[PDB]
Amino acid sequence: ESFAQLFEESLKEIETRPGSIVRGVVVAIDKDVVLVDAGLKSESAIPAEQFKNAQGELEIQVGDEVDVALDAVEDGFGETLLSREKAKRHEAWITLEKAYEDAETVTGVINGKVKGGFTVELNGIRAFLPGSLVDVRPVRDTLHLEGKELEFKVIKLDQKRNNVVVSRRAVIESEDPWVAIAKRYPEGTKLTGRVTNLTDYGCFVEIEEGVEGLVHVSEMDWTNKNIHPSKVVNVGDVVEVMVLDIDEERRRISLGLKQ
Amino acid sequence: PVIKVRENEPFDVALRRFKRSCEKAGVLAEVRRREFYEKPTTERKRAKASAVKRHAKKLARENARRTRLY
Amino acid sequence: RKQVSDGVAHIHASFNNTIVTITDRQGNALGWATAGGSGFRGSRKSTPFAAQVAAERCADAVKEYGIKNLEVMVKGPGPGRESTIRALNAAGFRITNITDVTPIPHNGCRPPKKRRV
Amino acid sequence: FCRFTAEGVQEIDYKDIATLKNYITESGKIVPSRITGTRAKYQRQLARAIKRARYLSLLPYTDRHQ
Amino acid sequence: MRHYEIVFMVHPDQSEQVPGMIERYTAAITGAEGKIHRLEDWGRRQLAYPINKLHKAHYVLMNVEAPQEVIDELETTFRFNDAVIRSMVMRTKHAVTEASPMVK
Amino acid sequence: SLSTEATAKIVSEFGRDANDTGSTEVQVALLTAQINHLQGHFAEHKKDHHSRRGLLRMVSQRRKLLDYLKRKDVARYTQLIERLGLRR
RNA sequence: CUUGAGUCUCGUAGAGGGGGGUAGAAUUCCAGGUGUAGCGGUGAAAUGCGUAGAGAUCUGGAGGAAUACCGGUGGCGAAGGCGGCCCCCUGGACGAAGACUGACGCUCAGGUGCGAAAGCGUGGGGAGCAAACAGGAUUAGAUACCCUGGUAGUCCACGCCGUAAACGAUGUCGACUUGGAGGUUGUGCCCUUGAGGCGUGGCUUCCGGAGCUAACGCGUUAAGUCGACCGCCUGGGGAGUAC
Repeated sequence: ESFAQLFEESLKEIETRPGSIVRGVVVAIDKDVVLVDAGLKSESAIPAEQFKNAQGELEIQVGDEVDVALDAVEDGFGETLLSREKAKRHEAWITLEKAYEDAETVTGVINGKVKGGFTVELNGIRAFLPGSLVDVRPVRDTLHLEGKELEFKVIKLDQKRNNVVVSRRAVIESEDPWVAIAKRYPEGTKLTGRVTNLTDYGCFVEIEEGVEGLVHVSEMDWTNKNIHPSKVVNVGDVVEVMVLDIDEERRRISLGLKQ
Repeated sequence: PVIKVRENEPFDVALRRFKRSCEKAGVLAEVRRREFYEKPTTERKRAKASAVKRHAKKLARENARRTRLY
Repeated sequence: RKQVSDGVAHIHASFNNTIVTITDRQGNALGWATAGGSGFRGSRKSTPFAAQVAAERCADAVKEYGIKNLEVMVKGPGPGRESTIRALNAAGFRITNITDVTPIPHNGCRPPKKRRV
Repeated sequence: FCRFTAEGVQEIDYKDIATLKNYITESGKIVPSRITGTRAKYQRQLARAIKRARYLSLLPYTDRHQ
Repeated sequence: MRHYEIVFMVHPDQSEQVPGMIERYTAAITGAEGKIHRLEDWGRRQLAYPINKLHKAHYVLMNVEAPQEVIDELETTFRFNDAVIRSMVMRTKHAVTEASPMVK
Repeated sequence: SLSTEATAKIVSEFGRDANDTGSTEVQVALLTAQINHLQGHFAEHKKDHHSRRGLLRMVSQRRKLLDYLKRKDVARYTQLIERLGLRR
């Protein structure tokens, strides 16, 4: 009756769009596809590579629950955008928690400055940093035991572009993209960027606040023409890329990957 | 496409940068289009036909993609 | 003749023939060479190889001016655009600027009619 | 991803040269709306502003000319 | 009557004269009960391209609510005056009084 | 086009209520004043065909209005055409 | 009487029209500098221009025409058509609410106007392009295609011409009938918590359902279902010709 109408609004009330409500129960595993059901129109064709943790083997059997992501519906049949992105929100919450007490305390091990700043990795993911943040002072972890264990103390974050730089050592110590597009510019600032779609001439890695990069086809590897990008890297993966070139005018930042 | 060789920059790299700049400008294409005169009708026809081709490529092939080849 | 350290190379690159002209920075030409003059005719002078050797010839010509630095201006569409500048480089000058100097009208004069072939 | 909509400007100013310089080419060209993602309504007026600047020698018509 | 937006440019060698001309202009506008909402001496400024062979020039911006007749008079003055190399009288909808982005 | 103040005026004179603005006679007048205004323009600009097309349309519409008035109420039409000076 | 039709109020976007200014690039020519033997052109040539200094290159000047980028199955216009900025005069369209008029409407034989390009007349102008023409090629021939030149014209003013595959090959006006994906331009609400969310109007591109269709296809912008008015067709040629 209005039973059903009340239920419809109830079920509205007890779900949300993003990957927030850990609801999808893993109802079939086979390699290389995991599948869930989060109260959506269809079941998600999940990769296995969203769900192996830090050493390469699976961690969740049948019945286990992780939320995924939404706001994109039915490319022709199916439902979702993947769940690790959901994990990105949890990582963002942990990073924000710092604000409360002005200190987020984890493990942070930064061996080398990709784009000027040491790379700091939190449990599964690894993020890239600006130079100063790796070290509180000129200490320079190159003389520290390789991949050492301290923490991360935040020096700098870009706040729209997920670039976060953190201070590994020294426990005692405690429109918009295109006007000032000179930050990752100079010649060779490398970046950690997720690829989006490979257009058979390109890969379209683009992460840094609403920009677009192309590592198109020529570099990508150390073979030129017989390469077919889909075979050689991935879909949806954070990689080594750097700028190599910027247009601020015709908005074509032409990244590379042969580096 | 004005360019200046940076200090301790290789020549070949500089040439490559220049070529890229030219490509961006579309100078060669510009020249090609202005070699002789195109009738307005012809210009219109080309533009329209190109758009039609683009639309075909966007939609019909997508539809085809839905179905598997083998 | 007065020696000059820095000067220009103007590269007039046509479809049919390339023309290299070295000049001082003010505008006064020092020497020049051509693919047609390098002994290239018809099919042969409309080629990158023809253009590079024309560039080489021009470089040889202005030896007595003892030019070291050079900026280049590339005009027109042709094969002798990249090849020419490479040849110039090889000839052993410090290339300073590479500029593209094609005359693009902002829709001025009517071009001649399309060929029927 | 248009800037003007987000800012909510009533009209583009040819005087605000820096804003303009973002939308012009290194060679001086006006940048397409495909690349900038500017809204059509906003693109036209932007072009108008650029040209007014060019008349006023605030912006150059092209990189080469002198 | 109608809100015009004038920007005129003076030859740099005549920069010291610039105030008087401005005053003169202003006076005319006042004569016909025309208001003058904003007025910005921009000063000497590098040109994006050299007009009439010179590379710098003196910019003056000017905002007027005035009758068309005086505007026409001003235009004629400008065209005959050799000091001002360029001018741009340009209509506007409102009195815009807040001033310009780079004066800021 | 006609200036707002002039519209308001013409409405005031010919309209009975001065808020009406839609009264046939008022309308006729508005058209007539516009036609008069455009006469000088077109004396200047003889090739301005596009604008003249409007002018002609306005005339035709005025004309239709006059005819309507005639059939409805003859006297009022007479008074209108004495006020405006329309030969017919 | 107010639903159709129209007026008034405030805005909106626009290559809509007419007039008058102006900007930059590029071509051409002139004058001068530097400089030296080629340039140019094609499939390949040759005619042609060049040592009386061309081509290239730099400086200065003249003049005409058109407005790169923006720029878009974007916009405006009855159609033809309209594209650099500025100003002056000017027509239409749309939306928002209200207020008014009160059927004032639709269509239209004759009639009247507008009407690409070419063309004509008189007077101006003339950079580039280019019917005609000339030369060089090609060819069996080449009164063509290609090359080198090149005059009417293209440009402006005022007249005439009144035609085009002037095409959506689809008369105008009104009503009704499943959908999707867009574009553009308004506008109402919504925490704009963000580029968004939910509507509601105008114009517009593509796909497609019922139905229609000889099929192709059209398909809420009909070529569907109906009404009003007009225009037009009656085998091919002869002929849109003769008188």
